[PDB]
Amino acid sequence: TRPTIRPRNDVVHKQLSAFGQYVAEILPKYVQQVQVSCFNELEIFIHPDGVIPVLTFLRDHTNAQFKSLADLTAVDVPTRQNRFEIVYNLLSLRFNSRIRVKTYTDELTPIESSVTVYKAANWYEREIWDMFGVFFANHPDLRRILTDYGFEGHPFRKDFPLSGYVELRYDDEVKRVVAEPVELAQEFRKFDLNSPWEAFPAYRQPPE
Amino acid sequence: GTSVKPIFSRDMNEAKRRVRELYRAWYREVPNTVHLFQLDISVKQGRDKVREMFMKNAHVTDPRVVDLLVIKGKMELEETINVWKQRTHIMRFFHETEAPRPTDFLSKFYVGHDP
Amino acid sequence: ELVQVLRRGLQQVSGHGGLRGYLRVLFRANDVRVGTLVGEDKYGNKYYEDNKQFFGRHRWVIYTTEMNGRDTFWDVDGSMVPPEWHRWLHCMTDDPPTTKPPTARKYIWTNHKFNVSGTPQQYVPYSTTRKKIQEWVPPSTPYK
Amino acid sequence: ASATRVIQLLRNWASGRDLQAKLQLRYQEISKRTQPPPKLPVGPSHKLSNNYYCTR
Amino acid sequence: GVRTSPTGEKVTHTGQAYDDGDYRRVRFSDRQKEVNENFAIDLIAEQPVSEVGSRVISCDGGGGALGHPRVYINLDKETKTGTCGYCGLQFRQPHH
Amino acid sequence: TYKFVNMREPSMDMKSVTDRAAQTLLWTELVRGLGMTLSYLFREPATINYPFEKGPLSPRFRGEHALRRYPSGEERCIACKLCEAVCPAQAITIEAEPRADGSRRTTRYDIDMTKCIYCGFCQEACPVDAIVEGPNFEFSTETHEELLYNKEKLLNNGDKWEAEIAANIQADYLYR
Amino acid sequence: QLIAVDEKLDITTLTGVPEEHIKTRKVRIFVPARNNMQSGVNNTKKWKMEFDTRERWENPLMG
Amino acid sequence: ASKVKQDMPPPGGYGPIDYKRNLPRRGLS
Amino acid sequence: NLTLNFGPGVLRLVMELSGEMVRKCDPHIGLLHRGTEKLIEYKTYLQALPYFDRLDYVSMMCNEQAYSLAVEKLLNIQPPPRAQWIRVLFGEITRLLNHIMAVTTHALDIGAMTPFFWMFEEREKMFEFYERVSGARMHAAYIRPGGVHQDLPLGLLDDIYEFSKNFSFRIDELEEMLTNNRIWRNRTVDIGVVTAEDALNYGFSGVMLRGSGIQWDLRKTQPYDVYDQVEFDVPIGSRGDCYDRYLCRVEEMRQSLRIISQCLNKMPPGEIKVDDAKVSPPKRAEMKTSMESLIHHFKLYTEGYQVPPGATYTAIEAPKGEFGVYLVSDGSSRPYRCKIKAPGFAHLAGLDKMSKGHMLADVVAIIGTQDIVFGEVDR
Amino acid sequence: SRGEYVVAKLDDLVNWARRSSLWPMTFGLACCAVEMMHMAAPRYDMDRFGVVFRASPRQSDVMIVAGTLTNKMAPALRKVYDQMPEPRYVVSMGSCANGGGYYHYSYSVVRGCDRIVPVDIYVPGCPPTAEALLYGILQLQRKIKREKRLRIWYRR
Amino acid sequence: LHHALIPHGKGGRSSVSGIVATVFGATGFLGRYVVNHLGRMGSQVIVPYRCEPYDTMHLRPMGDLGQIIFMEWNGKDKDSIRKVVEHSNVVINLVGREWETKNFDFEDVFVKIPHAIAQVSKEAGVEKLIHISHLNADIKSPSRYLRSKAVGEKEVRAAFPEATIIKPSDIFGREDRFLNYFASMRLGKETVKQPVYIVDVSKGIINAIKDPDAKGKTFAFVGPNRYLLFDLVQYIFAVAYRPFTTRDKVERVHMSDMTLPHLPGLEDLGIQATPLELKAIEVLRRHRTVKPAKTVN
Ligand SMILES: CCCCCCCCCCCCCCCCC[C@@H](O)O[C@H](CO[C@H](O)CCCCCCCCCCCCCCC)COP(=O)(O)OCC[N+](C)(C)C
Ligand SMILES: NC(=O)C1=CN([C@@H]2O[C@H](COP(=O)(O)OP(=O)(O)OC[C@H]3O[C@@H](n4cnc5c(N)ncnc54)[C@H](OP(=O)(O)O)[C@@H]3O)[C@@H](O)[C@H]2O)C=CC1
Ligand code: SF4
Ligand code: SF4
Ligand code: SF4
Ligand SMILES: [Zn+2]
Repeated sequence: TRPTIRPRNDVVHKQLSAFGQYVAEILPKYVQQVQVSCFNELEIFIHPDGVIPVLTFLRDHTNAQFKSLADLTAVDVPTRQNRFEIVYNLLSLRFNSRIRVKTYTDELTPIESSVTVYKAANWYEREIWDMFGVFFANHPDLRRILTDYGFEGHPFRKDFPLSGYVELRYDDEVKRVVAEPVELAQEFRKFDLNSPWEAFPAYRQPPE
Repeated sequence: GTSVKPIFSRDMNEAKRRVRELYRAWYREVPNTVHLFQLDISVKQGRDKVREMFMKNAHVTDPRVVDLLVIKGKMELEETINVWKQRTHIMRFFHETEAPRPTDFLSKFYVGHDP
Repeated sequence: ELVQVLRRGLQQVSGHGGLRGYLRVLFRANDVRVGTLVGEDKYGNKYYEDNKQFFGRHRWVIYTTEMNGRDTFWDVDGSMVPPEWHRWLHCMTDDPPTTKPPTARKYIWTNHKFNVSGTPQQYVPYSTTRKKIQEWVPPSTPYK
Repeated sequence: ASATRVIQLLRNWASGRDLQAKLQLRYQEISKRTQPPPKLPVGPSHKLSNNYYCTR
Repeated sequence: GVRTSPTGEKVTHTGQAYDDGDYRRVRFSDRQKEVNENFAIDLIAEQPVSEVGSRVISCDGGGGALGHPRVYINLDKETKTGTCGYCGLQFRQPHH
Repeated sequence: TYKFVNMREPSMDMKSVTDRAAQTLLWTELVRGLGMTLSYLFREPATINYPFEKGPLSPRFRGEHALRRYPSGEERCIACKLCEAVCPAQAITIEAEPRADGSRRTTRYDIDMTKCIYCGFCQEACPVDAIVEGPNFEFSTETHEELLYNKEKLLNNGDKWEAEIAANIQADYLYR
Repeated sequence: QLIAVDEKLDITTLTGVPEEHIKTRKVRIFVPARNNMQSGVNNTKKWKMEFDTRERWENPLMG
Repeated sequence: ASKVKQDMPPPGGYGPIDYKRNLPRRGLS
Repeated sequence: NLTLNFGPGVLRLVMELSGEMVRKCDPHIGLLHRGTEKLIEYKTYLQALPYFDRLDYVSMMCNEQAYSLAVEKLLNIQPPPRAQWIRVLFGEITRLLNHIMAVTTHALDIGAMTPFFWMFEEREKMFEFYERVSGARMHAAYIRPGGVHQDLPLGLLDDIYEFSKNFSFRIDELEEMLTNNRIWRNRTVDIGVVTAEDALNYGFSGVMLRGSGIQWDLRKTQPYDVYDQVEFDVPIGSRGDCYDRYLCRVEEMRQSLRIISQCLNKMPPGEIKVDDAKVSPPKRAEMKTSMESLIHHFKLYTEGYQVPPGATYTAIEAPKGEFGVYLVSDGSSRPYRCKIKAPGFAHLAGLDKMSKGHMLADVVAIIGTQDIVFGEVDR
Repeated sequence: SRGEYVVAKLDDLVNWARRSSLWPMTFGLACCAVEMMHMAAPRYDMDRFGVVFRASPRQSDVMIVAGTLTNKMAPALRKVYDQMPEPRYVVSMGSCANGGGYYHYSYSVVRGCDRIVPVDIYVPGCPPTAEALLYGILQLQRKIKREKRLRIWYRR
Repeated sequence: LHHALIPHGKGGRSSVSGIVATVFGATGFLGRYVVNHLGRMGSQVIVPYRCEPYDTMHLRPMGDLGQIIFMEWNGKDKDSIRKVVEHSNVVINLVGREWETKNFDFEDVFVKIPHAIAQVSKEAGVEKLIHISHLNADIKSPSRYLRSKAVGEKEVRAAFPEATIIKPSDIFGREDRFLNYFASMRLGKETVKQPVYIVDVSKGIINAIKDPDAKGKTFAFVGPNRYLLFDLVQYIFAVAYRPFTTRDKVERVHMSDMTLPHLPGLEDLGIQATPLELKAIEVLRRHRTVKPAKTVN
């Protein structure tokens, strides 16, 4: 290619594919899919029941030993029956490699807490609960970490309005800060930026 | 079918048991909250507010929704007891500064287009 | 040594027009340094430079005592500098407007105004558009 | 710096180094605030031929 | 070309001025109303029409890269003059 | 390559022990710190005499927003609404219609300076150099309302600062 | 280990939405129509949910 | 005609930059 | 056992004390939660860029660089060499700024207030560099997902070199005031000791890992822009306490000076942004002359570039630790999801364990050595 | 009259004393606090104007809101303002504190600190430069110079 | 109805209520509550002040941007009153003072200023005027305060025939003089008081503005319960946990509150008057470091 195009690395791609096959072979009970992206990132899709086993294997196995939990978050996709996907990003210092583990859940199914595998997950799961309403079972102390006390709703859900439902001000009659329904002096301007004439033919979907 | 993974309660009876435990804890806590936050409301009206908040969700027939509501209420009680809230958070349950919105058709017709 | 610094101090006293001017500049600017006069401003400001001072102190302005409508003997502020001397004074350029003047336009303000907040000439915001919906005007003649 | 020699030696002895070698206040050693115009060359895709976008 | 409304307020270049019964005039009491004194329409009306002996000419607003995108104006029609859609300058062929 | 910051083992001979004891009892390092403070006491401070002296600035620096116009006197803005589209804070409100002469001009051009982030995206999106962010930064206000700029205020700002704005644009336009 | 409960899903009491923004709203489920100004059809591929339009008024300041 | 002109280091490069720690020993046994 | 609340950067901190000992330390955050991640979903990528300036607002261009790298990886493009060298130079300048702020604030909280002024003069000089290169002192928004916004002014490199030849003496003065002072050592030595395994399991990164003897640095193990073309040393601690982290930060300042020297001496020619007008906007003259350039400028500043669908996690060696972005694209010009990973989040989560069996005055030292800025913690 | 001249001089003396020693208590909420510290740095030396560094709330004269005010943080700021002695002023610094700024359409951000406390001076910028904040402080000094309390008391 | 004055929104901070109110005496005790109630529903409030602005600073956050306007004035000049009431459709008179000064005695405050305000509002075309007098105001009162109140009420009715007269009785509240005056003493059995809550009076004024048929009516704003002064002071001291103004105010507190059965009250404006027991603790908590008093009805 040309100097404006990002170069490819086939060696890392092959290594990640081989390790994904290795992990999938060792844990056929939970692994549902393994993917390697064109920019050399390895993703492992697992059943929700296997969060603790898969993470423990990836942390403790001699050939994996992913000793660091880089990040843990959730993504909201309203069109799926299982609304939320849980994403674990792990780093292995021994082999200088990164791995990603994805699972799924809905509003009412709890996900097992992984604080026994990684101590870092304590605040990440609290943040996930605060922003998406995903409950984590056997958490040491699950509670809101980011929103105000008494805040209702989970703002990071797609159907949560951007400006929320209530706003704060100081009232002189009651000599305290009160909450009232939001009322914008200027409404947020919604922009329709998506253009027709589809851009990337490689991602075209079947017309069903 | 329709088999789902439990959160805390397998059926409705133990879900209602947890509901009653949470109600007992809130009822016990109301006088201490009234005294400690120096609220101008009475204990009777605080317990009435607790009862009203519990009754807003009386229509729920799903044990998972019920025990998630119990979990949320227990977080609310933990915030109240540990004095993580201030007086404004407690008083936000009463909407003292909001002008009442009439319910009848004529009032809504007069005020604006909002049904 | 000590005699040199004392002599420079006395020279600073003498270079401000005597004790009167020395005290005037001392109480107006809290500084008694003497520098070459770069140029004169039309509102009365005076601009000096001294390349032997460190960067930031090598250019300064002695504000006028009377701009458009107020006595600025004590009440001075940075918005009193016109744009060309503003560009020179903030070291955005190495050239004073005296040597090379700004381009002349018919719409450029001839008289610079300072910050007018908290003053009857303050800016008061308003909508600049016209009415969008026109009401119907009933006739003046009774129907029956 | 317009510091007398006695004060220079006093501060040098107090800190224990040579301070005039490395001063923390800028002087005439800095660049001019007025600079000549630049040219800013173009990138590799500024060719008049053999430059189809489908190849880059 | 600033005009004065019958109420007394200056009419801005957008033509707006609060009506006699408008309560919003109270915001200008004890204060002033900002009106820009230079009306662009009049100022561009004062510009003389350029005489060019070419059928099609280009305008970029002057200053090269400091103006507007370069556009080409046709001057075949003799009833009117060619006007730049960006700058407002007028051009015309030397009739007669 | 890596370095060790705290991997020094003190000597245990009598001379080094006596040196450390003398340091402990006679407070040598504290005297060193006092000497450093004394050395700083006798140098010229870095303070400038504001407002008579000003901090150095550059042509690129973004100040208060202004609406410019052509040398003929007509405003450069053609109501393309690209600055309004690019504004990350939605601080720009624009309304337009054909003028009495048929020109494409704005009737409303509002900038909320209490919503603006002073990023300068609007001036780099403008195709006719109509909206710029001028060098003025001393425009503090006593009320919230006077920081809600309309078209008249921005045109007045442009007419007020045009000389310096044009000089800065001339200085910087070859880098853009 | 499984409840096997027969009841339609309902999460209104958990979303935190106010009471009058649940019962009085009317969402519209539709595939957006093609913008007839253009011939592209890439904006008519997915389904959209939008809410009913409510009152918009002019701010006394800034309009 | 006009050649390329942009911000570049001077020919031969810049002089060395001191970065190592310098805490001298004054002297008293 | 009494419970007390240190109310309101801005932090609410709930403790229970048994005399002088700290028994439990429960930090309460969210006082600076502005909903940045939800706001990003309503912006284009260029529109969402300035949020990263405000995330970790002591290291602005480092967050800019991390976001730009994530977007470049998703777009499958690369910046030109000169852009990469500028990025690394300004990242090292940003590291110097951040370490100055961290060390001087940590000293100020303990009670040493003079190096704060001493090094904030240098901070002001570096802010002048920022303003000259971008027009803004702090919230710069200079590093873009295609390179950098503008080329350097014609005299910036010489002034950077002039600044860099005098900074080592300032570091030396800071070390004379702090390094061998017995009060500073008594305040810092053996305070907040964390083991390597505990640091790894608690999600620590950066100095919090290197002070415990873990040999890890993202610029060395996973280099991103040109960091494989520069030479520097990684300071490694030996005791895992506040003193070792202080020494490590000072050594990183010296190594940043080294990298800045190398970057100044090896700045290449060429363009500053990817020569692809469907991603990076064209020049003003091209936009005002060519039809394609005007069309591309219009579309890039109204709609923005579309990013091919995919998800990536991109991390860099920020001055405070590993700063990462989990970016999800749905194929449009607006990011679908943007999760922001801040090392301060994990460090504040580990503050409770780090403060077991310590005085009330030691928690301030632990907070200072953790380098906590709540903009990135709360987001 | 004699009293009318005496009250004028006494007002002038009190105003000079109050504006010549302004002791600020700063809410360093967000990154405007960095520019606030840069105003206390040696280049500008806010101390040299009589404006001390980091005064206590119990003996503070002016409040500087430097950063985004969230809904979680508003009651604490209101309480701290309520604890200030009566001759108190508030300076709003930065776009976030002025009107919400780049977080204006957020579910958790107060759209301007003036919803919670009255504001005397608004300093625009994101962030305002330390020099701009100094200009705002001097404008507040001029505003304090402009007030006249004993004249009003004598005329009432 | 002047389209710009057509109400819009849902009655909140940024809504439009169609009310442009000029509130004279808005810098006092009742003025802050009146302005707060006007501004919470989105009305344009003109605040005329003779005092230093710093003392009006607390009224600024009571409304949205641009909805509260401050203008200097003085009661001896009709031009200032005119320029303040040009564009308002509601004028509220809250000017009063409990003592006499060397520049203003009771006559200027309670007769001359209200008459000038009413005349100027009538000449300016103001739709509604609400004037505040006292419940115990009458021509033959021993105190000059109530005599001036009665004369001013008569002159206001003469100048503005469609003015709404409101006669409260010993308003109590946080900044209210009445609760505070009694608790700061740290006689009785023959004088009777019927105090009224401040929020009740403010809401009554707002509802009278809203009420279309309350144009030329006179209202008497009184509390639910009627107390003997000795028992009321004993209750005040009990709530405050304490052991149990030259000539005019002592006379006023020594005389019993009148009864006006024919005058409409707060119940006709759709307001339930709040008992003193519910707000006494709120008012008197700050005077510290349960057996409500008996009432006669
Ligand atoms: C012996 C009995 C003592 C009784 C108590 C007395 C208390 C001490 C008072 C004596 C000290 C006098 C105060 C000195 C004030 C003068 C300051 C003057 O120079 O300021 C300038 C002059 O401003 C005013 O004109 C001065 C007003 C000062 C008061 C006027 C007369 C006061 C005397 C009345 C005393 C009677 C006391 C009665 C009770 C005992 C304006 O400067 P400013 O704007 O700030 O700063 C701008 C910064 N610049 C200059 C760099 C641009
Ligand atoms: N117990 C009570 O409070 C009840 C009050 N009364 C009447 O109700 C009205 C409001 O009472 P309240 O708020 O408690 O009294 P306040 O003292 O609290 O307020 C009086 C108001 O009138 C203004 N004012 C007073 N005198 C003048 C003047 N000469 N010129 C211009 N403005 C002046 C004040 O301004 P400034 O701050 O400058 O002095 C102030 O805004 C008054 O008319 C009062 O007489 C009715 C029954 C009892
Ligand atoms: S500078 Fe940025 S935030 Fe401000 S108006 Fe321009 S685009 Fe909008
Ligand atoms: S200012 Fe420029 S970008 Fe904005 S609408 Fe006008 S011409 Fe377009
Ligand atoms: S106002 Fe601007 S600079 Fe200040 S904290 Fe907010 S975003 Fe940052
Ligand atoms: Zn043209």
